[PDB]
Amino acid sequence: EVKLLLLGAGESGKSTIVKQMKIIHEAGYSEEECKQYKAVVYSNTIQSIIAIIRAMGRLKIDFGDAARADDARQLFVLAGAAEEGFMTAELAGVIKRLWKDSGVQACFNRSREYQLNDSAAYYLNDLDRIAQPNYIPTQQDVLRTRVKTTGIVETHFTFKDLHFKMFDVGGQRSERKKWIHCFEGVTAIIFCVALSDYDLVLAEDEEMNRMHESMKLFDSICNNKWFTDTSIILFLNKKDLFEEKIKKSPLTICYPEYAGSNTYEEAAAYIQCQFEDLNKRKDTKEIYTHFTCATDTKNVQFVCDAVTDVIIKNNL
Ligand SMILES: Nc1nc2c(ncn2[C@@H]2O[C@H](COP(=O)(O)OP(=O)(O)OP(O)(O)=S)[C@@H](O)[C@H]2O)c(=O)[nH]1
Ligand SMILES: [Mg+2]
Repeated sequence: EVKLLLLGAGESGKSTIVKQMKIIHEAGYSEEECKQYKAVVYSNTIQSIIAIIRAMGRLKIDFGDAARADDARQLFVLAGAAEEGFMTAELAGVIKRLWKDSGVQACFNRSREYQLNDSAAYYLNDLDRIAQPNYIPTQQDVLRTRVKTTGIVETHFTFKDLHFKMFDVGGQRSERKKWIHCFEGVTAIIFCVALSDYDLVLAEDEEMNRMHESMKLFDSICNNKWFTDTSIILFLNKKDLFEEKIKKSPLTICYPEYAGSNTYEEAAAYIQCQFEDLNKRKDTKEIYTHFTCATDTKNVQFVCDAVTDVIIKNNL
């Protein structure tokens, strides 16, 4: 019996790690299970293009082509279907024309100035596939869905002759009061951090830098004496998004004193050191840090294989 608890701020990747355990250890999502995520995929897609369209109003960005204004009108006329798990060719055409517009793209590339699902581009770039008749979400489509977690999710799987119970909680501010309900009998905490959060602000609070929020939570959890004997695993997640972002968005937005280059290795290491330095007991408390892409099954499989070996050695 091994109890794993996933913790971290909102949208850090916790529930995506959960989905990966099903894919890796329990043979993935069945066809009926994938069909259940169809409405979620469509809902995320519609919400993402709408979120960009909303931002254009706030940021005063015009459509590149004036013909798009009528498409934008038709979007809201037809959007109701997607929410119910249906995607007509007509709605798909509207979204596709909107997504390709240079004004919409300009707004998309300023997404740090508002709140946009990380999977927006993933779904929007794949419209021809997901709009097809009898579309059934792939494992990756399922991995890419976003639903804010409320309450506590408990999942089971077997791995290396061990029976794992994995607990997942919401990370947004409204849900943090529920974390304590999960504090008993924890073998290991997997604390997830979105590396790409460094230039974002909280959905709950536009004045709070997302990564500063994550640091405060990690500081709180890592140094809590209740967890002295609980293995602390740190997943620096969304490394794929971070790799792309670091090229174009200065890390100094988050850490004014960062003097390294705009490249993956130096910046990733610097963030790791920022979190690890929050550990007030470096000689007596180890943090097991891994860089992850939670949507990437192979990456998660090898990482969690390494993590599991640590957990076995240190708690068994
Ligand atoms: N590209 C990419 N997307 C990721 C990665 N990790 C998670 N995501 C995506 O980010 C979104 C949020 O991840 P999710 O697992 O729901 O966060 P959470 O920690 O559970 O969020 P919450 O329930 O506390 S609000 C999901 O759409 C998921 O597919 C990643 O490493 N790379
Ligand atoms: Mg979640």
